[PDB]
Amino acid sequence: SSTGIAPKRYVYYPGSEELGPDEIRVIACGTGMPTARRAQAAAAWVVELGNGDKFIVDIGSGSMANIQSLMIPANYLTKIFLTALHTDHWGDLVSMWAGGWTAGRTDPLEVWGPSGSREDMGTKYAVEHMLKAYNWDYMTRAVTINPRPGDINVHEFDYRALNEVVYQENGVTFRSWPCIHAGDGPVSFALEWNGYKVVFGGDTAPNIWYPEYAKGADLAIHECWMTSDQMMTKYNQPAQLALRINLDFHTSAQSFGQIMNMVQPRHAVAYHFFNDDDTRYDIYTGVRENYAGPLSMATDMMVWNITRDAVTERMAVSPDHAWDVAGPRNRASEYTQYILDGRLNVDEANAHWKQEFMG
Amino acid sequence: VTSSTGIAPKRYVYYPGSEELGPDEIRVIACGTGMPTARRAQAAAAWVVELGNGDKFIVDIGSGSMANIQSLMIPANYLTKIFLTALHTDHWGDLVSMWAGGWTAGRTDPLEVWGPSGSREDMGTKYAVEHMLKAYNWDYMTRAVTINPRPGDINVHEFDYRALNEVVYQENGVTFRSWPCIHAGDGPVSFALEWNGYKVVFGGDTAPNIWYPEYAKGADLAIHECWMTSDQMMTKYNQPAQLALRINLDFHTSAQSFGQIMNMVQPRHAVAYHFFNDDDTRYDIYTGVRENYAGPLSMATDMMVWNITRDAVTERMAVSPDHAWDVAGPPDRNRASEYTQYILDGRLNVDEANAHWKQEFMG
Amino acid sequence: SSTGIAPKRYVYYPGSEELGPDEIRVIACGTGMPTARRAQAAAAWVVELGNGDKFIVDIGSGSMANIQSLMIPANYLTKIFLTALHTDHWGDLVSMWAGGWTAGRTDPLEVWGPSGSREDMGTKYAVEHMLKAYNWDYMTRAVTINPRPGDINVHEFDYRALNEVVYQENGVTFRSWPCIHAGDGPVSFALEWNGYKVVFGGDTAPNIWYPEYAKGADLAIHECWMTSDQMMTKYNQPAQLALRINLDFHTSAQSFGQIMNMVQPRHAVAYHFFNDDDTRYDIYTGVRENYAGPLSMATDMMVWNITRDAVTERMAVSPDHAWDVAGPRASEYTQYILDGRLNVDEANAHWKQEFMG
Amino acid sequence: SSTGIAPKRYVYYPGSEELGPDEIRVIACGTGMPTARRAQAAAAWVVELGNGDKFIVDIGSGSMANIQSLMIPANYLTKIFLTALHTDHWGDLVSMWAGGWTAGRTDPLEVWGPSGSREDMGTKYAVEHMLKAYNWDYMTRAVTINPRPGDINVHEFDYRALNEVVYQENGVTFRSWPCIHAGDGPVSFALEWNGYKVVFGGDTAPNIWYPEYAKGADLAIHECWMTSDQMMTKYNQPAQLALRINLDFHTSAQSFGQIMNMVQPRHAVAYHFFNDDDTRYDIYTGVRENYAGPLSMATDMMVWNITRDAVTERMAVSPDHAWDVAGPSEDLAPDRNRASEYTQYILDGRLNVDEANAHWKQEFMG
Ligand SMILES: [Zn+2]
Ligand SMILES: [Zn+2]
Ligand SMILES: [Zn+2]
Ligand SMILES: [Zn+2]
Repeated sequence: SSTGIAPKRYVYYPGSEELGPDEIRVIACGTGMPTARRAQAAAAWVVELGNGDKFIVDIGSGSMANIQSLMIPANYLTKIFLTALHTDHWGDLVSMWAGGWTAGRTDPLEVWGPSGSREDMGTKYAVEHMLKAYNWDYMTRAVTINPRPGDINVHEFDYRALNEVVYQENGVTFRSWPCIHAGDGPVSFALEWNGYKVVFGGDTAPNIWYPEYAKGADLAIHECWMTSDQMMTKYNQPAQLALRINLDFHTSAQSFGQIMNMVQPRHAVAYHFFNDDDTRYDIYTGVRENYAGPLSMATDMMVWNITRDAVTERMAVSPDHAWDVAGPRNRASEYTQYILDGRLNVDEANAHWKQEFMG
Repeated sequence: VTSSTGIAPKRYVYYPGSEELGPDEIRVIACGTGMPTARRAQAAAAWVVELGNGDKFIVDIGSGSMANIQSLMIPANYLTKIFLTALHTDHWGDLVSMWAGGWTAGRTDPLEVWGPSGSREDMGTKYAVEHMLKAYNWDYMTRAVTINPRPGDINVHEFDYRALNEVVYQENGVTFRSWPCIHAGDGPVSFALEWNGYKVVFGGDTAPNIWYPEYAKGADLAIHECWMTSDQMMTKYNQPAQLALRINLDFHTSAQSFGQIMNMVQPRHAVAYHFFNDDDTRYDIYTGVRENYAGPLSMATDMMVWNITRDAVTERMAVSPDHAWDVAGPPDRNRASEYTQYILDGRLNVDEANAHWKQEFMG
Repeated sequence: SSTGIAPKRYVYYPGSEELGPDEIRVIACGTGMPTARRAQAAAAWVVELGNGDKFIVDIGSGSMANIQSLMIPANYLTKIFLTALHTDHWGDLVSMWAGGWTAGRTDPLEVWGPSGSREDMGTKYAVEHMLKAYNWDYMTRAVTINPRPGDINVHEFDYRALNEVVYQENGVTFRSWPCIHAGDGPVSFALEWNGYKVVFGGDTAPNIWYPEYAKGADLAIHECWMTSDQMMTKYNQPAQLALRINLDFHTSAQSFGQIMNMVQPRHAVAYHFFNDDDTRYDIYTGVRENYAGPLSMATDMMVWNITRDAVTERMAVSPDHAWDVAGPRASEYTQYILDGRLNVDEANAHWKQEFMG
Repeated sequence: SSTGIAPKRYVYYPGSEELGPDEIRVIACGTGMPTARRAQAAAAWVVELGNGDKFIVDIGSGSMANIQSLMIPANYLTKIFLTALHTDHWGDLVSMWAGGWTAGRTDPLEVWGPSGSREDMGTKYAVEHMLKAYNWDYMTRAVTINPRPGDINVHEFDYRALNEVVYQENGVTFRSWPCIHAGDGPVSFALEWNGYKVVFGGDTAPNIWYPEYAKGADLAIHECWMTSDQMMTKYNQPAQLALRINLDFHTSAQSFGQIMNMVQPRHAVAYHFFNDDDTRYDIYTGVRENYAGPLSMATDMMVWNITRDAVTERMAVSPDHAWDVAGPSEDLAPDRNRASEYTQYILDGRLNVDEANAHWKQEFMG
């Protein structure tokens, strides 16, 4: 213990802990809202299974900085599930795509996401057009880097389907069911592996599906909205609009509690509120009106270890100065000679360091 | 601090929202200074420019930069004009976050985006933005049901990437000019903002080129890519020696090249960015610049701020809220619902669970 | 609003806001425990009144970094009140003393603190021996800088006194009353000024005095201990020792609620617990069992604005890279030491030329 | 592997890494100035040797938050060496003393420091009067916790002695030599163990002793002052006083260069400056005028691993929300011989809280 490693550490240092064969690790890489802030990236979850499979559920704007702090090689993070096509649920897919490829991902991204009520409201269309949006980046990068990693294979599934299997691979099952939020399309996921069940709610008004299909989850994640008082205080909403937000549009803390009392998970996770010194306590208290079981109030870099005997909540202590960590056909140039003729002579300036570096 | 009860003047840090901008002043905040690889210390390239006439502009809005921009306490409606140097993810990735975020938070005007063409339609900004709006069609259509759709538009102003120091923007005595960069493939540009005797230059991404030294000449603030050392490229990224040497000569502007460029420009103040600014990277990069450039220099990091006045170009750090909220500034019900009855029929009765707080709140 | 200042800002930027003549600002500069943490300095409060007076109540180990982030000239913070002589309540007095002096505090520090049951248990004895403890620092610094600011004038008051005035100047009154904690000496304070009453509880097991003398405070601060469950989980304590800690030694969250139910303050402040993602919630719940009124769960750099109409909680956003801000004898060397100098003219010659021109 | 630990990590996670039997780890738990700042605690160094020994060299105001972030049990950090009796070099000794003792530390603290030109300018007096300063804390704590860990045993050494052994145990040698700062007493240390030599400069204007006794250290830590231009911009100082600060009083970046040129250490560490985005660069340029060897510009939580083949600089990434971590410890009972420090006058004031605490109290006993 003098020279040796401190065991069972009270914080999670990403890349410092072996994952056991009968264990799951879940890390919140975004817990926040459609509005950006350094304290909270938009919705993103990393799941690491003891079998060695790793999934991303949601990759909202700003979450890539949290994901990259985990010291996980890009080739282990190629399978992404989207609950919804909000920018705060998949905005950083383009950063995973582009950054991973420049940083040695060799395999394409695999993306599972819902359909909508028509083609242009679904995940296939969305990813297809994101790729065209970044055509300049794709074509220029593809000149100097083999484009195989630049492909995104989309597995779109019917948003309407009630607890149907959307993924079955290597003893891992993902089921989806609908959400009620903004318009048709958003879903929740249940990940089933090795007698474990992890539920990723996504975004919804309270629904009849989640309480049924999430039942007995080892870890149950659901949206848990800021209070009507907080909507008045913070967003300057009139009393009636603030009231409606927690009845019509979203799952209230009180509703979240009803739902988790119905679900009886080993551990419930509230997320998708601004987790501030002046907001969290009314939200936690709303939940405890109706649910008394183990509860985590999520913020960025919270981590859950799921074992047979426990679901433990810790905070990740991860590097702000993050770096990519290493894992184990002719194309047309996109330059004209008009541009390449612009090169400045810098032979003189670079001479000293160049002679020293080659020696 | 002249009084116990009163405001400390000329504060050594910049608190966003706490300072009046003078009529002959420019404020520039680095909202991202980093790389195509994400990290909490450094968002990807983003700049906020505030002029004394009340005009504000974003130059680049790379992945991760929106949290920094939101920490500035500037109403969404004042940040509608966005200039892109390149169509890399790490230069316009967070354009979508600004578009959706500000629209939810009460922006009332459409976004306005100036970006370069490419060699053909599908390599320029008009095509890029059109397809980004299609990519987020679900979010657009669902949000347009409950929020007026007008601020969900993006007006694109595409300009010729080939043009040598020509105007791309002219409004209210503010000029932006572009000239080309040499980077990845045709399209990327540098910008010069001219207003009220001032010239601010946003370099973007380039191998050393003949245009910047001429067109950036005498800028109040000159920003230019300044790459990590070949030795770092080896130490960090385990690059095989020759690759590491070619990166700092052919692909990017080395610190030494940046020095030559800024010695030619003779700016009032020069800014190196686009490297990982760490306790074991920054010093050799600095030394590299000083080989050739002796003038005023900032080694940019996130939330660094420059005040440009007639007498000085000041560098300070911004001290800004991590727990940021949108700040308020000064609905077409003839839209088809994007719900079907099938999904609406799924609602859980939660009347009991919510009655307690619901009674109380209606007092 | 484009060119202009953002009004009524949602965070407090220290040095950015004028205090009105009927306003109080209280900043928690330390909310923690006798064990150190970058997240929570030990007990320290800065109070700013609209009449321009400023006070420090407690200055525990680690709090000086928070106090220095406030951009307050050292000469404005010369008056310090100590609730108790725990290192986690006055450990940073020496940092304020030495730091302020080198940074151009011109006036001596003034310290109000309790006596104990005998001379060697009181503030007078403590500060006299603190200055001897740092006599090398004192003597060497005094050679180069005038020693007036290096004086500490101690105002020891009787710990036993029941709600008596220990300070009265410029319309500001502090009263003390005793606490029940560790041993005889610890006290709570009440600052009264311009119809406002701010209570600094210090450290206590629940006592009959605080509920009486704190009644109707604008801001009531009281110890609010971590739970007997948190005591076993975090300190591997035996169940019965973990039970006693929250009944005999300290104020339980539940006791805190009872006390604040009795006090009926405009705003209650719970502090002196580790404010963590897995501790804070049970502490809040315990309080809410008995207290329903406005409550803050304190952490470092929380700030309250006390006005006629409101008591507001905000977080302060302050510089980590802090600098002192300007407000408006025989050598201790022997020749044997001054002889050891290394010549460095050559090495320093280049810059010495540039600088002088 | 997807399942395994990432090896040779680019940041140090305190408590995550086994220390090699022929390895030294040095952590800057404080690198700053007489004035306080969240970014930089005052001068403090933690040194872990492969043999299991650990030492603290300096424990300035603010450093204890950093030291506690290391997940080291209190019982392993009972040996402290002071280079000077400045508040910003030993201010947090008291925090260590009180906090460890409450945390469950069972060994007294052991303090090594310099004498001065007379009794009341040396460490023995300083620590004696520090214990008297905290007499209320001592006597109240000694009622409920065993008093033996509350002792501080002082080993005062002669400040004038040129490179003499002030500590010698378990194959570890500490030597001291003088410095030229503020007045007589402040020293530098050299820690020698298993063919390694680590030097803690302390504070000094440039001296003849450092370059001689520091020669060929694996890690050489020396004061390296902010620039005279920086003294003018920051502290509004006049030109001549600004100039004098870097010549008369402190080691300029340029002098630091000369000294490390002369010492030729494996790795040089510059510290004791405010490490800001607008100060660090000129200070680095200053050192490079005369020193070309491996250099760290120190800031808080910077860590050096010293091995036969390399000296590696990493940043430690450590918990802000720190907790004491348990290690080996005695279950020493409180001394019932000790008088209570309560009088019946104070005890008579207890409020009845039976009711408010009965709900959670019952449930807790179930
Ligand atoms: Zn959402
Ligand atoms: Zn770039
Ligand atoms: Zn206390
Ligand atoms: Zn010092």
